[PDB]
Amino acid sequence: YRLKAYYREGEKPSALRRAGKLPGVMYNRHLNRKVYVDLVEFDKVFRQASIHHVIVLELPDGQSLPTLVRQVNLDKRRRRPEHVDFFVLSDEPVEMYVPLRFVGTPAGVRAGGVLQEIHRDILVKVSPRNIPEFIEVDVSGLEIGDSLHASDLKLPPGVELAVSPEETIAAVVPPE
Amino acid sequence: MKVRASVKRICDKCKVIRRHGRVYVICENPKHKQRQG
Amino acid sequence: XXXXXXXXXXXXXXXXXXXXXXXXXXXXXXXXXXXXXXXXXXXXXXXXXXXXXXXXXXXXXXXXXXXXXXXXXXXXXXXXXLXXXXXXXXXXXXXXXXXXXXXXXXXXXXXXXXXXXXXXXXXXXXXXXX
Amino acid sequence: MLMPRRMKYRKQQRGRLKGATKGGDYVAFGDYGLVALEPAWITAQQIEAARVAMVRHFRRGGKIFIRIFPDKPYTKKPLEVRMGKGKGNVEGYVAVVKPGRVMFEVAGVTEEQAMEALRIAGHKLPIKTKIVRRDAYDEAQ
RNA sequence: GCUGACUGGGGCCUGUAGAGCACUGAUAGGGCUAGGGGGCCCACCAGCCUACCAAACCCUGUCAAACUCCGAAGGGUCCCAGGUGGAGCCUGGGAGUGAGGGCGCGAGCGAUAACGUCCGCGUCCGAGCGCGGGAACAACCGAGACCGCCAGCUAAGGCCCCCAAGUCUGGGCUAAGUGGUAAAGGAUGUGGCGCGGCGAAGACAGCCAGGAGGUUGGCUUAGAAGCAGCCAUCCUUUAAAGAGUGCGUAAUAGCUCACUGGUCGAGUGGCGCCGCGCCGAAAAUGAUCGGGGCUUAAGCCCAGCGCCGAAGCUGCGGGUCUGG
RNA sequence: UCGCCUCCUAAAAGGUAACGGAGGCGCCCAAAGGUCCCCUCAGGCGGGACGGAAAUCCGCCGGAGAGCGCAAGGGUAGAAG
RNA sequence: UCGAUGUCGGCUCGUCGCAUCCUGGGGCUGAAGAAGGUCCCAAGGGUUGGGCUGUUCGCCCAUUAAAGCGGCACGCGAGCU
Repeated sequence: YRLKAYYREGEKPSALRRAGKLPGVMYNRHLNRKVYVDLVEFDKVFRQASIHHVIVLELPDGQSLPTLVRQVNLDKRRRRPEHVDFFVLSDEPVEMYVPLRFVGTPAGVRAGGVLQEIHRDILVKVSPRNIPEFIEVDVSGLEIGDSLHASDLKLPPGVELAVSPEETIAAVVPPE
Repeated sequence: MKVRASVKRICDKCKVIRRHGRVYVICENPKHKQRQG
Repeated sequence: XXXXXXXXXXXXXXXXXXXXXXXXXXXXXXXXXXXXXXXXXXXXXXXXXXXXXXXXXXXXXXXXXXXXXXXXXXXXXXXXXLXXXXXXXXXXXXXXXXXXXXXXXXXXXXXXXXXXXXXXXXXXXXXXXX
Repeated sequence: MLMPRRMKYRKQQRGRLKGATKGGDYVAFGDYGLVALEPAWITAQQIEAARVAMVRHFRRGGKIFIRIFPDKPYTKKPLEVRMGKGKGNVEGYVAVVKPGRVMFEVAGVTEEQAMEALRIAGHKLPIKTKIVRRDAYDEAQ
């Protein structure tokens, strides 16, 4: 789970992209210095960690910096990333979205059964050092009626996260 | 099926071969003889 | 390259698991001389002295990994592999000596053996047969 | 059919189709999906037009979303009537759609299907379109 | 008598493109719950709760000429500067002109039709049908023609011929006369990229060989051998084999098959990008890219040197009108 | 249809078109005017005999969504109410 | 184009065009033969007489292989009615 970024100096952003590289920016309370990486080298990674794991960098500086996207400007049209951003990880608890993965087979399936996963990630605070990956859900009792949400889930020791707790996390609607 | 502006594969034994300067399609049952037009 | 390590690695725990392993070559054999060459080599054995028409390219390694040789003379074509695990190696090699000499097969359609760890020849498939 | 229930003006000057999309560009819901490439007006009828075909290809299957919405009033003058003399009344509705505009998206529908679906689903539509799943659609963190 | 157009910097006016839902509305799906029918139940009617319609609440998603918490680029205006030009200010005598057009861009009408039409910015024709280029052609590109020369260099557009000037030099694609002008939508047409699947423990092509057992299970208002139809959803004799993609039968027998021994013994199949070309593709005297003709082009794409070519500009001479 | 007021159109100054898109005016008020002194909403959620789903009450949270003769719009409780 | 480009129909005389009505050809087919059905190639030559209506067109009668669709100022008035 590692990337090498090339120090952006401040040379036509258009260039980079219209080059073969993929510009970006890393930072945090202390820092904020324009950077860049290659397009491709990127995706392979993304498509795997995207933003639920932690990307470590190196740069020409043999400096490995632990991070994870705060966002990614996209392209509106002909979709394909534009800019990128990197949050230089500290030891201080931080706002990251835990990847969600529901387990078991839906009750209302034999019967009407088409599961809606509202938001399968989440605004969880925690020491970046200790970041569980996926969070165990359930369906061994999920019906077409309302459906589990908020804090009816497991909070791995150390995880406190910010929800409401309200946001219906998921549910099942009727087929066709 | 024979002459249409949308030639495709209808079944599995169909082969898209081209010739004379047009896409063609042959198969087991003539019931597929396709020919761009 | 997945089950190739599931099949070739399943070809030596039974290669290093015997005391009467042959591997002739069988050609022109119907669907009645095969369930008759093992229905006749498992009554004086049970579920151990099977009729294995194994692999030839999977024998230049299904034999050279647990570390061996003197094998570059016994399966250069469609070769089998008669591995005997239970019952004295004298009822599956006699019940193997008359299962190619009982339907009009020439007594030269086998390729030696490795019956207990000491190479084998062409006058020994007839020797440990009578 | 499909249209508001209310309006602040019945008749509305048509306008133009410039670049961008301003919105919707990502997933946010389904398991796979379609995306407009060319800009245009998509008529309600055309919307359900597919809508149906969809649910069709998959009898009692997955759950659909038609992230778009017509609500501009399509204007037509009377057959033959000539120029000037006031604006034709309504005829139907549309939904301006700037490229990269996701339109719908299935879910829980074996890809093979979700896809196949979103293929015909588009055949009703008057412009090319694109099939996708979930990628860089993650605006969480 | 230096204010003018235009330009810089200063200080502000403002609500368009966009984008966003905070106000006015439109919104697809979710969750939520003031409520009510209803039941346990007697009662000033407490409470428990509903495999029902739903106010609103927020969530997730977007929409807007007449919505804006938000707001550019621009434009305007005023101050200080630059700016000597057929710039301005001012007074007085005369005008003609008040049908407009085309093209680009911003918008209404129209059907995101029309050498249409109406308004804004700019251009041009008008009156620049004088020239060049554009096949011919007021308005598309060049460019502002006082007059002469048997002078020179370029602009646009060109460089094989008709017809002035490279059958010029490099490196790529094209195989249809595409170029020499129509779409959706289709396809093992080529050219350059991509990711996976697997092989010298000899894969896909190649051909002689095996395709077994439980076996043909049941629910039946005819019957289920893989071989109409559903649930359970694996074990046996194995080199390899299910209750088998099917040619092939009514249940079958079988030609054969996923799975495989292997003689063969080197790379090989199904999918995402871009260039570029094909089908789609029918109209009315006689054809056609202006024409003849073009195929490592006389095309197309990226380079490089160089000319041809105006009435524009120089050289030269003459005519002329304001200023000094 | 013909004069007039408001909004958009109208391309951030002004204005700017159509037999363009959408509403009004041809009145009123001796207090609805001068002025000086006083006072504060709309809603939402509880709480309340008649009581819708807003009457008039009581208690909180609520700066403007109420009102201002009338169309829309500008504006406005630090008052125009 | 109004200091004039004669305005339906017919008669006559034609020419053209394929999107083909015959006739020649082909493949499919739910094609056995026959007969058709639908699609392609293809105008070389054919594409009738009458009743009514000014009618073009229709609607009928009798045949036909077949009785096709259009353009030519919805051809054709210095050719005619």
